[PDB]
Amino acid sequence: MEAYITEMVSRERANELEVYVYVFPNYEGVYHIMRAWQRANDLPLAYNQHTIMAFSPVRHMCGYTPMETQKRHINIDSPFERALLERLIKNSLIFTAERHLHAKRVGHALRLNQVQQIRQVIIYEAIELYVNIIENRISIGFHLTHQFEYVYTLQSMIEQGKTIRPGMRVVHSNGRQHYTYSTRVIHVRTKEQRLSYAATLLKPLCTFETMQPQDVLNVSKCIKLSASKRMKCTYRWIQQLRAQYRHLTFAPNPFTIAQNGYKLDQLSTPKVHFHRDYATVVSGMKTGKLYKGGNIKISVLFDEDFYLKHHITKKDIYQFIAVLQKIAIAQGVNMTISTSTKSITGKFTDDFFHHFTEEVEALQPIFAQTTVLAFITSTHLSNKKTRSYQLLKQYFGGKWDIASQVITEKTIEAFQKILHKHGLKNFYPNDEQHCLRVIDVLKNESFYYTVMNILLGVYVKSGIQPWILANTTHSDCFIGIDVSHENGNSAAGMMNVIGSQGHLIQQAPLNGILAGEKIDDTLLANLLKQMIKAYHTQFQRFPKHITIHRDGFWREHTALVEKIMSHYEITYDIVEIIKKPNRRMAFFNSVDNTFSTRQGTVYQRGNEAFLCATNPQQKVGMAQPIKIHQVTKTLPFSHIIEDVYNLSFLHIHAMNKMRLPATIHYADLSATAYQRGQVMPRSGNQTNLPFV
DNA sequence: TGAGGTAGTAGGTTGTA
DNA sequence: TACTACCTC
DNA sequence: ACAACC
Ligand SMILES: [Mn+2]
Ligand SMILES: [Mn+2]
Ligand SMILES: [Mn+2]
Repeated sequence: MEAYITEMVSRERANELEVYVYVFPNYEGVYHIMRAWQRANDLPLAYNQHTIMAFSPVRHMCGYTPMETQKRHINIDSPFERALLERLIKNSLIFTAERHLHAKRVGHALRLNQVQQIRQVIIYEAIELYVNIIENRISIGFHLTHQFEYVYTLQSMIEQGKTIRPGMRVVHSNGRQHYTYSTRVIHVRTKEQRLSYAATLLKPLCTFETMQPQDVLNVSKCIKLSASKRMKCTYRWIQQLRAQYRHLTFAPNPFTIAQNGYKLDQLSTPKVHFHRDYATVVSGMKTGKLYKGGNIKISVLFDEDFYLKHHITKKDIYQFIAVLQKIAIAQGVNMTISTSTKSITGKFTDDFFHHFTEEVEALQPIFAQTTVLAFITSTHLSNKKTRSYQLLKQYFGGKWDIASQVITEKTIEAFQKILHKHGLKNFYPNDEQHCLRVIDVLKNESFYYTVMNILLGVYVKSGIQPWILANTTHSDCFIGIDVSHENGNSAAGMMNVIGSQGHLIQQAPLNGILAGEKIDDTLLANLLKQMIKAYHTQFQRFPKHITIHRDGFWREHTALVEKIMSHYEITYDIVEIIKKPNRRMAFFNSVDNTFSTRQGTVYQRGNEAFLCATNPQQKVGMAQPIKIHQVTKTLPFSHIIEDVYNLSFLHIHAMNKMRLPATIHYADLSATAYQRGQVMPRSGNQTNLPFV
């Protein structure tokens, strides 16, 4: 089974290419000159600032006189010339595709051909091409995708009855770029600026939000392809394009990693520690005790809409809570229902949810020092007049710092449907020999994952660590850093993982609200110092090595990190982790002519790597790789990749496996929760994951 | 909002000898 | 970044 | 204005 990558490398070196350079006397530069020359000459071109490069001499110059004309090679030491050559190569490839393959440069990709006609919806195939220069080598990477469009214009709505709403979403496509806003006049508006059209070019926007039902079910099946179909469709078109290109030459089979310079490494799943060593997380959860148990006080918030709008009684809620309790304690966690929620009977009605802002602040002393189990209906959580979820989370997190887990009516409806199927409606509150039977019949259903995710959320919101890593890692400390953007505001998500096995997963007790996307020196210094102090408190000794995991590209001051770290004589490393690298990985089996994917596979070339961390099903899609980049030199790169892979098995908030490591996956949530004002700092030395 | 996966859509900011 | 849809456990 | 992440 060969290992394939969605890239190729040329035989010609970067400096072995003969090009023409034109130099003319603001980054717009000579864009108009480019446009004039290419409309008059029918040639692939490119510019950069004030310099134009082409593969062939330009004859019709439209009365333009450059300063210097040269026919030379590229200078590798100049990034400017490398960028210009990459642009020229990309333009040449697009030119060849457009002429010889009937491809349209629509949006950011190349529209190729329509594959499905799903009841007045067209799905096209599109491809994205990327050209890079990696140490005198020219690499071309590509990525297949899809596009949506309706076959009917607003003129069709003008005729054949029915009208158009004033706030309707319409897109006008000129071929290269599209704007989103009887031959009647139209008044579309992309912004405060007003615009008008002929109502015969504008078409409705095709998005999953605006699609009618019984169409999303079919358009989704055509974009979620198997690995084999996706890779074969990519490679067939790439070979067809290569059959026409002449500027570069490639091997007959350039899609293997051997022809690209990558190395193959296979990683193995770790072991987790509940009370002994377990092969998998789910087995330990099913038949094991937690790593660090304790006591939880739980309070119940119940709304009357479960009874007025549905056939759900408070006794059903308390029997569900009793079942949840019986599932616990068997794992070593003791939960007790607080009795303080007894003088507010019937307080949560529709008027309460309509006047939440004014009726709140009388509920602090009854829900204090507990974890709230919220049983609000979906409509009240989602309705724009009420917005129960936003207000609940905002108040309870950013005002009183009380954890809360929300359960809607669909979960209880499914639980009662399971009970109906098994025909078991005995009293599950204060009556044993029935909760045990309910638990036994639950283990054979898929609702076990739901109830266990609910319990794990409650646990990590209360301060219980369910499991750790059985084996040690190559680094002591870990830090995850992320920044979120909403409405011109920014917030930073920062996490602490203390210990080699992840003995303590926690967030930094720092204020994440920042002005302008700039993590200042004071914040970074405070984060590093608090990480060191927390590790020293936990282990009575200073750490040896600290790893920094960054989401996206590292833009912070790298000199401050070394200045802080050399003071304490502690080594460090900085790693950039890129989700969505726009590449794909697969194994080709020539016996069956099929592509497959194996979790834990590493492609490494230099200080950059690709990692496979998921095993999605055939109808879910294809695994997305992760790009890992090392900025420092302290540790071997293989150890860093191993740490990144092993740290993603610490998804202590859910049974289902996540793709990214714990640091970044939780820093993202922390930043998002700080953006919406749903969390406030808390000082302590226990597990704290209020966002979950 | 039980949780996670993957795959479409539209905008926003960084940095560029 | 943000949103939406589906499937899986 | 192109490019890469958001
Ligand atoms: Mn980010
Ligand atoms: Mn994020
Ligand atoms: Mn949650």
